This record gives sequence, structure tokens and C-alpha cells, in this order.
Amino acid sequence: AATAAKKADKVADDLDAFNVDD
Amino acid sequence: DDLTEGQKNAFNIVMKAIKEKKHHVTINGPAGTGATTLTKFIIEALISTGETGIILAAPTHAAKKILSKLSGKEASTIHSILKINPVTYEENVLFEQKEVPDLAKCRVLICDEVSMYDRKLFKILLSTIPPWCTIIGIGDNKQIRPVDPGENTAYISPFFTHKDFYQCELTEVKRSNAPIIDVATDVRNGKWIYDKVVDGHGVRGFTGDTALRDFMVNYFSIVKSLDDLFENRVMAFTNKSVDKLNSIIRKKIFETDKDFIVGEIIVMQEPLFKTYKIDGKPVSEIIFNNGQLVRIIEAEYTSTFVKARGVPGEYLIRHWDLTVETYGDDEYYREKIKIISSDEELYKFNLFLGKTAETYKNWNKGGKAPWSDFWDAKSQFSKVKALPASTFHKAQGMSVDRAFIYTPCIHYADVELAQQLLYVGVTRGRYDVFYV
DNA sequence: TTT
Repeated sequence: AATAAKKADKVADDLDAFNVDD
Repeated sequence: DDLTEGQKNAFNIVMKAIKEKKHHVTINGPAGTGATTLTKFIIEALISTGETGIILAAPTHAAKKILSKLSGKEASTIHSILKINPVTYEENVLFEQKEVPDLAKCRVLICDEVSMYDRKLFKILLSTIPPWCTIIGIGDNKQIRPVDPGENTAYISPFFTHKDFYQCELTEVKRSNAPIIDVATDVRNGKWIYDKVVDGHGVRGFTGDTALRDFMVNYFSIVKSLDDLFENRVMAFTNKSVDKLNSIIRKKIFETDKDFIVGEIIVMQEPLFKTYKIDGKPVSEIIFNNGQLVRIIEAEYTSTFVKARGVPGEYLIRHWDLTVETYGDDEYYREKIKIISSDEELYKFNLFLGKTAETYKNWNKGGKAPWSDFWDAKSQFSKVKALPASTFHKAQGMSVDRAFIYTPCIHYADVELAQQLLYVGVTRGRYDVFYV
């Protein structure tokens, strides 16, 4: 699981639509 | 008086070169080598001896303070001193009024943070200096290579390569164990990440499912709506990544969805020119420089009629009108600016500036083309950004307490900007550095 | 990608 490409995209999309504000 | 060899070597080589006539000097001491420390001895020794004409400079407005607050003698931007060249370069044109001692009557010329100079600024500098103003710089050769959009050459500032500017390098770090220094020392050698936890005030990152949640809930714990966030910093590569970040930060710090709120402190992105017309010839006075921090006073979303000569109809521009007051140490001025906070409508102002070109690219419907209202309209607006989230390129020359980082936007950065992005990316937070 |  050396996917530094995908793992950077998992963090990229979670910034795109961040969690419902609290 | 007693330091490592480099500091014992650098001070003399500087003096033996400027007491002598012709040598040009730059010093390259990277993180840990105490360059900010070594610059001081160069100053306090010289003000005690009979060597006059000592003038200090800075490439930006941020670095000006941290020197004039470090030394005790007034500093200035490298532009303000050398016959100010504004955001678009020029010569011999004075905008500010400070009776600035930029008389070019100087045996010594000092400028720090030499990691930002393009060719355009060095050539003006050489054409400016008298035959007796020796240049002594000090900086970091592994920080971000200067931004030159007009050269495919990925080149660092010329203050290292130039012939006369034969530079000495500092090499040995002294603080026998610093978690940050031990990081940025390997990152300049291209390893780019690891975790080191010592004494709880150090560097550590976040991964996994709740990568950003735990990282954000760490941010908002460090700064719980404190409204005092000058020392807690998030830093990113792109402009797309940033405008997401300060939006998230704001909605928790300043509870609202407005892009701007009253009483908020914002950082500029252009010098606000206050331009007067005298006898038919333009003049200018700078009110707020580029990096100058300022506060909001009154907020309102409005519209404006935009128009240019030779162009049909009227165009619809919707922007902010915000009064602004000066913040920090600078002199107190109060005037107002125009800012558009809509990517949806930022395009609508570009097309006016777009379709106008064709008219002026050939306006033969009588004599010469009237290029006035092109720049007269474009100089109405400005660019700004929030304080909590600034980009990697613009977050330099100022060291903060606790730092934050965002990695995913750095794939598009090449191999050589990467290490210069992380070197400056880690080195900003003095004690604590958190990444992702 | 960058000011």
C-alpha cells in the first residue's frame, strides 16, 4: 500500500467537502 | 565574540572585504546556523566604530520589521531605498514620503532574506549602487527559488552565483538537539518527512481515517476562537487549497458565512496606491504596502458602474466596499478599498479588461488610444487574504510559534521547489510544527 | 503550481 498518490487524494477530497460544521 | 568557525570567519571576511574596496559579500547560513544571530554582531560592532553610511534593506515588508526590531536602526524595503520600483518595476519614481536616507551615499549596503531576488531586481540594484556601496547579504540558498514567470530556468537568486558576490557558507548547527533543526536539515537533502516527538513541543503529523479531523481538532484546540492567531499558522502551496482552509477556520473562529466580517484583521496582497492628479501629470503615495496588516471597520456588499471609452454599453460588477484602518506599528491612515469575493464574478471583471484590449489594441477611430480608464479602473480594486491561512510562497521571513502544514497540494510542485517548500514549510514554526 |  505505497499509494502516496491516493492517500494524498483521500486527504484532498476530505478538504474539498469537510465535515458538516459543528 | 566567540562563536563557531563560520561566524568567526564570516564577520572578518565581511570586514576585510568592505574595509578593502572591491569584494562583494553574501553569507549563506541555513537553519540552525544562527544567521539572524550572526547579522547582529555585524551591526553592533560597526555602529561602535568609525564606519558611516550603514543602511539596511529588506526585500518585503514582513522582513523589514524583524530586522529594525532586531537591530535598533530604521530599515526599509529594497524598493523604497533604491528609487522605488512598485508592483510593476520602474525607476527614480518616489511614492512614499519618509525622508528616507536612501541617499546612495553609503560605504555599506545590507539586505537579508536574499532567497527571493529575481534577475529584474538585481540588475536595477547594480545600476543603482555607487562605486563605494559594497553589498553584504545573508540568506538561505535552499529556500524557495525566486518566482520568475518569464524564465523556464529554475534558478535560485543571483546573490550566490554572481562573480563579485563570492559567498561564504555556514555549515554546523549548534543547538545540540532540536527536533525541527534535525528535520529541515534532512529535508534540504531530500527526504521530506518523518516524526520526532521530544518534550511535547515538537513536530508530529496526522494520517489515517480522521487525518484532517484529528489535525483540525488539534488546530482549533491550539487556537480556540482566540482571535489571536498571528502565531498559529496554516500554510499551503496552491491558492485553491487555501481559500478552502480559511473558510473552514473562519466559520469556527468568526461565526458567519460572509467572506468578510467587521472588526476582522486581514492581510493585503497589493500596495494600495492613493493616486492624485497634479497639472495633468500623475503622482502617487503608498498608504498600505503589500504585507501590511490592516483591520476592517465597516462591511457592505455593493455594485459599481464600470466603463471605458470606445466600449459599448455598461457592465455589471458586484464587489465589496470596506473601510480599513491601519494595524500594528505603522502610521495610522484610514481609507477604503474595493474587493470582489466571487470566483463566479471575478471572471465578469476580467472580460471588461478583456474586451477593452481589442478596442485599444487598435483604436484608430480618431488619433491615439485612451489607455487611461484601463488602469484607472483596474487600480480601483485590490487583492487580500485572511491572516490564519497564508500560502507557502508568501509565508516567509517571519517565524511563528506553532505552525501547520498541508501536503496534498504539493504533487504539482517539481522536485526542486518541493524541498525549498518544505524547508520554508517546516522552519516557520519555532517550537511546534504540525503537518498532514 | 508560483507573484
